[PDB]
Amino acid sequence: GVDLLGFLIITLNCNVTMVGKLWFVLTMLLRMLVIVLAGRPVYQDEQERFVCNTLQPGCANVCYDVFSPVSHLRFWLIQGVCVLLPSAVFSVYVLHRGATLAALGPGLQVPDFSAGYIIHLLLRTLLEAAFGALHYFLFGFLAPKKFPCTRPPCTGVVDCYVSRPTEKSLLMLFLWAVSALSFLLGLADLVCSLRRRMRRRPG
Amino acid sequence: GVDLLGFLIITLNCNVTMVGKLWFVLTMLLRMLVIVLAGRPVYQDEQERFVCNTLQPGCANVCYDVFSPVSHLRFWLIQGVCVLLPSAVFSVYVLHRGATLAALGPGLQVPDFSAGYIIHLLLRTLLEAAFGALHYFLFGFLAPKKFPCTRPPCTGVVDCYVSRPTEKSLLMLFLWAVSALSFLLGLADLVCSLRRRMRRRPG
Amino acid sequence: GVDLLGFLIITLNCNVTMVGKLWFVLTMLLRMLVIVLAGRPVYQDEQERFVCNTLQPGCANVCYDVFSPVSHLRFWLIQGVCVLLPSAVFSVYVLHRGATLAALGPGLQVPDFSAGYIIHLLLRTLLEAAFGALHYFLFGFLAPKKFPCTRPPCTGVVDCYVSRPTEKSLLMLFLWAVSALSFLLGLADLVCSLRRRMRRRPG
Amino acid sequence: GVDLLGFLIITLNCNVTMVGKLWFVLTMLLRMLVIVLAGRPVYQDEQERFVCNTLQPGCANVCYDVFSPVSHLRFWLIQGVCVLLPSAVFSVYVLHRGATLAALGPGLQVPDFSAGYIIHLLLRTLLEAAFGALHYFLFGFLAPKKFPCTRPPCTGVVDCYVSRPTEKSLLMLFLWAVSALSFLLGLADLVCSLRRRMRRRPG
Amino acid sequence: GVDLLGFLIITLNCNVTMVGKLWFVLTMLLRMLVIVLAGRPVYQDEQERFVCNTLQPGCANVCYDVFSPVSHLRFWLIQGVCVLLPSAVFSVYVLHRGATLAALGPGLQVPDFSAGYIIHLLLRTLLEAAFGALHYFLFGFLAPKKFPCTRPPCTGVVDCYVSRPTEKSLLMLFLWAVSALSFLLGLADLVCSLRRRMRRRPG
Amino acid sequence: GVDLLGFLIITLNCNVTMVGKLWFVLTMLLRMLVIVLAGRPVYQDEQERFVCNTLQPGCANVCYDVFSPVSHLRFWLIQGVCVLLPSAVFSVYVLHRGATLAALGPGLQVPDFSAGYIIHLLLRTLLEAAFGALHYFLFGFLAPKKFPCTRPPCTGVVDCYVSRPTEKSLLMLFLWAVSALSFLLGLADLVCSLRRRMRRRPG
Amino acid sequence: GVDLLGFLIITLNCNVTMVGKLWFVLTMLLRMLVIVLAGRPVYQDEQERFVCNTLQPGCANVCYDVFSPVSHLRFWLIQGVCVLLPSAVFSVYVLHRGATLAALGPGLQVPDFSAGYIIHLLLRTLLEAAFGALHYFLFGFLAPKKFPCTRPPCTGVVDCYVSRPTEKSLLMLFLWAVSALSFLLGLADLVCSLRRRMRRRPG
Amino acid sequence: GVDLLGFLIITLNCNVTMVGKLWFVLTMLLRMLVIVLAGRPVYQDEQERFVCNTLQPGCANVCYDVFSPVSHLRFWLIQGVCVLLPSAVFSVYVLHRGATLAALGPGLQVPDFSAGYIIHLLLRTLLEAAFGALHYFLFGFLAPKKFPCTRPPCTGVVDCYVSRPTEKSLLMLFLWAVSALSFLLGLADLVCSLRRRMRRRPG
Amino acid sequence: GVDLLGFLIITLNCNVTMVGKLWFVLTMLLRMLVIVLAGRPVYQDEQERFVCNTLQPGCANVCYDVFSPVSHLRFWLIQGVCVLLPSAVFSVYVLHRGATLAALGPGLQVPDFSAGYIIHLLLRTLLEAAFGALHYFLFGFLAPKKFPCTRPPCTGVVDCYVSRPTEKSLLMLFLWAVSALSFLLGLADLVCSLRRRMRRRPG
Amino acid sequence: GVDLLGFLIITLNCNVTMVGKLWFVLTMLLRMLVIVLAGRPVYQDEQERFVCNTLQPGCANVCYDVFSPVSHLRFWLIQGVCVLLPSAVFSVYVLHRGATLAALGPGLQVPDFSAGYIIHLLLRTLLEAAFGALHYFLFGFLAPKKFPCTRPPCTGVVDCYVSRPTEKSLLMLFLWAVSALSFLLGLADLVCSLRRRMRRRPG
Repeated sequence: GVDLLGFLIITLNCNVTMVGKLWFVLTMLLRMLVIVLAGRPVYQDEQERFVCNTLQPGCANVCYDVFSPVSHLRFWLIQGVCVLLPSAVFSVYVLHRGATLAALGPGLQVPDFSAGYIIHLLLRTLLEAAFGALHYFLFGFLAPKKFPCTRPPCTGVVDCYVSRPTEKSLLMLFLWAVSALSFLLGLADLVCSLRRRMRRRPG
Repeated sequence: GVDLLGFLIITLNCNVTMVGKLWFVLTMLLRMLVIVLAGRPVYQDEQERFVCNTLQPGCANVCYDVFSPVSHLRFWLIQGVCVLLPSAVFSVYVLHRGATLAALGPGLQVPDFSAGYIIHLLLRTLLEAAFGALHYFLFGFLAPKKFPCTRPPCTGVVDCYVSRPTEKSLLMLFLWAVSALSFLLGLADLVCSLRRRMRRRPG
Repeated sequence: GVDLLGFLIITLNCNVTMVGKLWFVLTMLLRMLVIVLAGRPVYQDEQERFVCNTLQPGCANVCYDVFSPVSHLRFWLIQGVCVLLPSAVFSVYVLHRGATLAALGPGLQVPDFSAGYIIHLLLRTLLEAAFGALHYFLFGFLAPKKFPCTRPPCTGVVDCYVSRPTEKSLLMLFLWAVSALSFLLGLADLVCSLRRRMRRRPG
Repeated sequence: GVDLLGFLIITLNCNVTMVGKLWFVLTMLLRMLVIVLAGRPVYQDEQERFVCNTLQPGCANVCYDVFSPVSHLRFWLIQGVCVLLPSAVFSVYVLHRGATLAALGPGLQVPDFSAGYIIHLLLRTLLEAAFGALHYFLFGFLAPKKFPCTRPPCTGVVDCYVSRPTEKSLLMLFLWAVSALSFLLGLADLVCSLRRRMRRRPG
Repeated sequence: GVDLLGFLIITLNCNVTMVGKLWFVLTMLLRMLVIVLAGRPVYQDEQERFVCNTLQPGCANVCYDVFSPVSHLRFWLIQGVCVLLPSAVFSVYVLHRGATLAALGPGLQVPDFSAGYIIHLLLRTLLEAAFGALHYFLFGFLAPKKFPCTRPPCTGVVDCYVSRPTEKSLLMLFLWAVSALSFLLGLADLVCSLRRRMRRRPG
Repeated sequence: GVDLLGFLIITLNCNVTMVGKLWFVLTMLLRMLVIVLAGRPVYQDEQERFVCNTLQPGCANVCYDVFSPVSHLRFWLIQGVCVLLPSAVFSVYVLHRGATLAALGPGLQVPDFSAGYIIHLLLRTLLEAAFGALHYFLFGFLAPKKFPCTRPPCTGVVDCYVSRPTEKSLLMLFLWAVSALSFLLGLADLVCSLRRRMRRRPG
Repeated sequence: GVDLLGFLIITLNCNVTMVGKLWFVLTMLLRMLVIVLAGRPVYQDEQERFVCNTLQPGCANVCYDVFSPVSHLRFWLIQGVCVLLPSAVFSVYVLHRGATLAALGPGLQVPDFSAGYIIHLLLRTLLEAAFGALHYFLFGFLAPKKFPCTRPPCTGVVDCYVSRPTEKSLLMLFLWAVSALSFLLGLADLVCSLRRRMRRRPG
Repeated sequence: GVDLLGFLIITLNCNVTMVGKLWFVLTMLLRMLVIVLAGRPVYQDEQERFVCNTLQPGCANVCYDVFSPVSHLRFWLIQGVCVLLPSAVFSVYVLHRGATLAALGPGLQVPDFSAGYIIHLLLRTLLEAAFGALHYFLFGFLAPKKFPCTRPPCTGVVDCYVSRPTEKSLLMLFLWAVSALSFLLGLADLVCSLRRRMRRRPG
Repeated sequence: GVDLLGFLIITLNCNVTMVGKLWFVLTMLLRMLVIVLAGRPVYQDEQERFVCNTLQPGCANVCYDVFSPVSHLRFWLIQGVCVLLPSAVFSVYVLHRGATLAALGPGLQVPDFSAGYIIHLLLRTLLEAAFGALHYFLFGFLAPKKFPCTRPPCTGVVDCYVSRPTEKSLLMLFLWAVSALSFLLGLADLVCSLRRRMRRRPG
Repeated sequence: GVDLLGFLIITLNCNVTMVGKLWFVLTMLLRMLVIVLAGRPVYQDEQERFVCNTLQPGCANVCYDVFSPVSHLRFWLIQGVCVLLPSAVFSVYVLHRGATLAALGPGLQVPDFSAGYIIHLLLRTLLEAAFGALHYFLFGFLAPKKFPCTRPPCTGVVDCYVSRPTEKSLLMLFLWAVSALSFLLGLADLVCSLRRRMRRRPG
């Protein structure tokens, strides 16, 4: 006889490639940790110290609301969460199918979930291009230092100053590089899994 | 002989359907995580930057206390916590009953807790309609931008400005869509479990 | 032969009743989670926006130090932590005794720690009445809206305004109801365990 | 045949006494949790609301930098983290030695790491007296309410007010009592282990 | 027959030395915990209480943006996260290779991953010297107390005061000592593993 | 022989009636003295303490410039000066003609300038009705206490408060009564001089 | 022959008694000069430095408008100007009658205007009692130091401070004494002129 | 015999024409009195209420100094004083010559100072055209309402508001009309004196 | 025959000595003119710019009221007015007696009012010593620069600064010297008039 | 017979030259009038609008007290008053001597006070050079625009701005020119009187 906690691990550590195993480590310690630990402190006083040259109440609220409809900390969070989602559905499906197969019963006999891996890789790859295009079209590459605001109740043209315009642009480049490097890790894995699956098919 | 840590998972991963396994994954990574990580920073300076057009001390406190008796961040937290509660009582009951059955002893012999799943699904479904109706009757769909306040000690009619009226209304739509999508996942599982239980009953 | 990771669970899931397993689930998802996630944001600007009608430096500090000697957020935290303490000593004792009994060796033979459960239930029950009485005698049921302060260096009688006097009183009722409901869960379990232990004793 | 996940627990739950098992439970839920959850909110506006009687820029920074060179929140953190360190080295050593002994192979045969427990107890005991003496010589027992400051660029003698001088002194007593109670738990365990080891040694 | 949850630990607990096991304990409880728990509160009001001697709006933002282009809290976080990265790739590689070796099958037969440990140690050692040199060339050893700023729109020379210049310099020394002590732990392990590998090679 | 300083006085003290002599005394000690000594102090802080409910620079100047285009202190001065002008031309003409008549030479022989007195009385009488009508149509009878102002750059409707609205209205009544009483003094003199001149004309 | 510039002086210097000549000197250098030179500077910042304990605009105006409806500087000026008026009508009547009597012609022959002096003295005496009674009933004897104000838009009871409450009360006593001393100078002259006129009348 | 206080008046009231006697009366009661009594109160807070849109000290001083180098109240004073000067030298010369002629002694014999009157009229006429041209080239006809200021230390372009821009422009027209009317009074007198002097010269 | 306007001047310019004629010229152009023209501008902002180190309303009023109960500008005015009073009573008495003596009639016959001059000189001399002693005992010789104030509602000891402490002390010396010089002018005249009157008295 | 009011003028208008009569006219209408009417308004806010770059109370008073120990308005007043003093003593002496000479009695017989005119001219000339030298050594020719101040309690070097630095320097030039022109009028009169007196002296 054999146990079952073990068999539940060989099945999971036989359908994930080494590249996909290292992608999971790289894009959760350098991507999901920097956003939480180093992103929140930087973007805490974005409105508190967004200083405008006015004294009329309500002008600084309207000017900041026009300046940044949606912050890019929230955009980073949503983009990073929605990429880890295809990797959880497949993990839950593998555990649901593998543990429901040993209950009935019959040099192991690990099932082959290789067709369900290429689809998840394709969806994950397609989910990064759209979020990269939206990121480029929404925020650009570097943060500005000044903002002209003319909305009421402000009279004339008011000038407002952005807080921390340099460090915020230094974190943008780091996150852009991390995302670009992680995008090619799923492209070097798909073109290998596809090339391997057809090879192991005599006919 | 066989172990019983594998038996304690096969029992649990035989009473939960694939739809129910997928609902658990979706409504904790896109619902319970966005509320904590992305909801708290947005609603931090709701009173600090709630600027009113007055100079008399105590008017800004009174006006804000009438503007928002209960914030919708707390409402989101309470609504999301009370939906995961029926899913924990059933999980604890399954573990209490399963491990108390192998102690006495006698191609497995997994117990069938299918009657205790429909009831938990019904309670969970009924707990969402009430919280949706209350949400619609309390906060609406979009956030306002201005507030007229006439309570004492303010003299006349004072105007106050809401902080971040646009991003707050963008997060409401995302959470509304997530809740609406999760409500139909428990409705597509109940009408399948009920239809399956009667099928597997010759008489 | 049999394992011991399994034997270490039946020993633990044979000395805890269903009511005691359900109390553990309820009073950490609705009590220890609301305090941490929904209590900290509410009580963050209690002194920052405790506005008094004065201009002399140091009057607002003195007045606030007399208004609230100890906050009830810390009271809630200490009261909730000290109730989970009797449940941890018993858990650690059960694991210490159970794993030291299978080392020597000889239809299982699970030990009976039923006498050590009633004592922990009694201590837990006695620890709630004292904290309820202290809570009633210290903070009451609802939060006030204004405070008169006459301490030096303030001249005359100064009036100060409490921040968020309505939502703070709405959370008080929720926590009071949760505590009252959890107090009767340990009373319906003790009067059942005591009545069962004497029944299973012919003589 | 037998497993070795259980064998890795008998070894660990045979070298730690009951007093040492309950010390870990007590001085982690009442010491490391109150510091994190109840200490951070109290000491968040120590400088923001350290109000001095001056209008010259830079005087309030200089006065506060002389009032508190190092805060006692960080002192509590460092003192509590350096006491849990001897308990982790011994735990890692026990697992390193135990799992390297069953690989070679030969009513169990649990190894006896009793000599490596008294040394860790002695180091832990010696690490508390020094931190208690430093705590007494640095911060005293109660928090003050006022501070006289004469450093430049302030002219004359300025008076500054401490924020929350009462609650801060109420938390000090609780933490002092917790530390004093935990110090005698390691003294009642050492004088028992030493007395037991010599007893089980005929010669 | 034998399990494989046990075989998955000896494989991991036979390729890591005692020095490497104690290094992991040391520079994660005294390095990654002090940065998070004790570093964030200190560096929270670095810009809020960076007081400059001016009244023109926008001067305090410009002066602070030149004072600190990048904070050293973020530098500490990035430096500490990039050193734990080589230790995770090796860990995941060991688990990927070990569990893929028992599936095929044939006094244990644990594989020897001793060659893949020296390279990871070398990379980890090389990653510390660069970050130490950059730390020296960027921030120095102690924090200043004043800053002269002449950038527009400020007129003349303005003087600004740094918040908490003493405690910030006390945490610098603690972290410098921790890093210096951890650097020699990987140097005492490499020159031992290298000297041992050649010894166990007759030819 | 006789002198001519004396003859220069009988000529002047024979063409002015008793009513016209008392009018000069009354409307120079109660009219031209109250305006200078009691009017200037009252109207000194009319703009300095004209408080509006706004904080935007330039709104208080614009609102005051529309509230009072021309002050009534200046109106009182101009009206009181232009009434004393007809009385000076006649006085200078009498002295020019009288001293140019005794140079050539021949119970005195005082010349009769009775025709040149009725014309000056008529002009003086006609100069009061126009200034009374203008005063009634411009300022009214009493001073207001509040002013609504909506001119730019003020946003919305602003309320401004008039300084000393009661005493300013108490001086208005005194000056109105003085002017009304002085107007009938020139009407009781003209209808007497006209009735006397025709009587002393047999033919 | 004789001149008439001289005859115009004996006529005036034979109808005014020594007491009446001295009264004009006294209550014109110590009464009409102290009011102008020493009264205006004291009452210049009566409203500018009338400090009230409020921040709402418009409260300090309405409070001062109720504190002092009419100032006593204006009252002093009006009272002092209305007493010198009876002394000017008699003076101009004497010159009008005297210069119109020498034109027609016949040890001088100065006319006797003794009957027209008693009536002017009586009117002057009667004009002082009324203004003394009004002064007593309006302003009292000493100036206050504080004022309670409850008029809207002020909230609650506000306390305001009077500027220069001591010097203003020192000038009041000086002016009261001057007026009281001047009142008895016209009473010692009337009871002498009346007693002399009847004496020089044999029949 | 005759006196000479009279002879000193016939001499003076025989060399001044009726037009010249009337000009003297008009341009000191409507010109020299309005400037002093009505011009000083208007131009008292020209700098106090010259509000600029800036917060940097020293900008409001330089902006006002550039706005008005020399005020037109001082210009009015100097222009009006320098026109009365030619009328005083001639008056002093007539008195010096007339009283030095009767000392030596011989139907009066009044001297003829007609040649010294045309020259003074010519100088007075020439002194008005230059001051009118300078007034036109310096201040214009109406007062502005706003001023743009860019001098250092002000940053950018600042806008400042003029106090009382309407009443100040109403006084300008009154003074311009008075000056224009007085200029033609000296032109209607010169062309008459010149035409009369040549007529009374047979040869 | 002779006139009596001249006779009214011989009488007055025969009872006043040359020293008494020059005293009137000196102590009216250098004493009564400097006080009015140069004293009022200096003492105009004595309270407006009496800056105290406090922020509580009402403290600066009571502190200034205690500082200067009576100003020395008013003291100078009252002291200088009360010295010119004895010189006016004698002047009015001389004109009253001289014009009443020529009416009755009989190398002139000027009356001798020499006994009424020594008495007025004695009273004037006695009126200066008292005012000098009071001036010395009240204000001293030089003005202070700082004032400590502890009256309520001020808390502690407040420091206030006097405006223009140097120029005010420069005017004090000038006025002291003028008064001291004028005091000896009336002493050099009395000891000469007394010595002359007894000489012109044979018996 | 002759009068004496006429004799009192020829005596006075025979000892004053035409140049001396013209100097009197010029240096009271262009010197004593511009100082009073045009000098007081300019120097009214010299301290109110003397803006320094500081916030510490008491620094602006100390800095202004060192900037201008004595103002030049008071210097102008004192210098102009002390020059008219020699012209009043001579005038009073001429009237004292002339009216005391006709009382005793004997083509007039006017006395010759020519020796007492040169002495007064010499004293007046000598009183101008000293005040010109002091004026040059004290204030210079033009007014500054900025002032550096380092006196305590000001910290560092403070910059202060002078109010109206341009118009104040324009009035200085006008007054300098007036004084310089008036100084040569007394020099062209003395060198003529001295040359004439010696001519009219045969021996």
